[PDB]
Amino acid sequence: VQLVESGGGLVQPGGSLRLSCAASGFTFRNSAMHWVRQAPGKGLEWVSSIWYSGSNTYYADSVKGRFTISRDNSKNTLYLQMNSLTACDTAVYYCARFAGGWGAYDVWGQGTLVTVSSGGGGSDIVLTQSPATLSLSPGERATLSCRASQSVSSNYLAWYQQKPGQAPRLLIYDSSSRATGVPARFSGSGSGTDFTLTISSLEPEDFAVYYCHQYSDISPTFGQGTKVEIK
Amino acid sequence: VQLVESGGGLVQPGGSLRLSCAASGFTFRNSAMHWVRQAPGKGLEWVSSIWYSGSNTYYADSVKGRFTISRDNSKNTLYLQMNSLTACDTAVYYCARFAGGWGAYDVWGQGTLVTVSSGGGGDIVLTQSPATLSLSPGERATLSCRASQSVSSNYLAWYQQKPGQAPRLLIYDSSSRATGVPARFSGSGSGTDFTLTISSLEPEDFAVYYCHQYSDISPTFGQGTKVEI
Repeated sequence: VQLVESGGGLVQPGGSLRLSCAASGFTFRNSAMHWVRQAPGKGLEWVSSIWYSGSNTYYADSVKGRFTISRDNSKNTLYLQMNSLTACDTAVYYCARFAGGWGAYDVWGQGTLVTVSSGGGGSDIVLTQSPATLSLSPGERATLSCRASQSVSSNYLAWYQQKPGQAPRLLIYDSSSRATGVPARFSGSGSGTDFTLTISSLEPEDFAVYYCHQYSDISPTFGQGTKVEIK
Repeated sequence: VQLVESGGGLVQPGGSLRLSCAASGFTFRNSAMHWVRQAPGKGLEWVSSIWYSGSNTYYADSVKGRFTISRDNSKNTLYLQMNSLTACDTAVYYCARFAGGWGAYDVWGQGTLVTVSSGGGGDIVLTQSPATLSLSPGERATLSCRASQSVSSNYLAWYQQKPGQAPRLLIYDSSSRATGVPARFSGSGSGTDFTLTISSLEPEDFAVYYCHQYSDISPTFGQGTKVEI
């Protein structure tokens, strides 16, 4: 009693793959068959199901409208056609027989890794911001930090303010240049991998989420933000 | 000097939307124009860029091959064609002028929310606890799975997953111990509250354990409990 899985691999975004699952040791034509996936370091996630007949296909929202489940009962084979692949599809995909009240997922394929990426073997510049949250009162000085995983060419680092429900607003660019109209209490500094945004004296309108942003290469990245809230 | 955005909204998985961004107050035809997005509760993420004829358009892997950035310079308008949309595209999308060393993103559109979902206004959420268990051999492990709604027919299963292997069925129908599973594993519970007990732990029991409800047409899993020896 087994499910012999095949397919998968590393594919460019937008691409297509077909997974296969050849069944033996049970009455395939009498069995509902499902796909389940598991993103790296994450939990099991249902993907798709098909009735013994080939009718009544169902799909999780993560794949609906892009993936197609099908079966060939005369070949005891289940398929998952994956189209328009995107980075968030990256995961180990398992086929499974669904026995319902007579066994849940009682037969599993061994799984195959699908990775959707156009990336080289290197890594992007990761920006870490500290602290995650600042509880301050108006009048106090706030010092925000942005730490880059590697050096930032030309000091191409910018800071943005974002209030709830509003677009980001440029504060500082080139690590230290104040954007037009920005009050003088906003000052940025640093070079290389360590950068700092300073608000000399907080006003009530300064409470917001602040983002750092590096634009030194073709893969611009952002920090995850620092929230300045009233204490 | 402004960017006036349009489009967005709620769309079914696999569908398509076009966003647009109409610029005024600067020589748009020569500008480098980007799209940037923000998932709900998350941070900013660059999406796509386009600049003069003679340079490449660029896309992040999150959208490459599905989305198309374009411009109609005679209309001073930037576009984002979003095809085969998926749940992980849900986000507020901003257009922005990129000025590089002269200002990074110095002009932003006001943003528009794109939500990709087939759901109604209500899914059974399974919450496992503890997240982590550290025990020694011979001890007994008690694992818990709480459901946000009653699990019809007690159609609840438990799986064992060892590192790098496929899940293994332990328990189904809340208490049925699967063929070949040792009697020290036992499932109990009913309705919204289920328990997995593991007696006389072995080193081989080191694994992650997931619960699973299959009481409806939208099966869901718990996030798992890791038990180490």
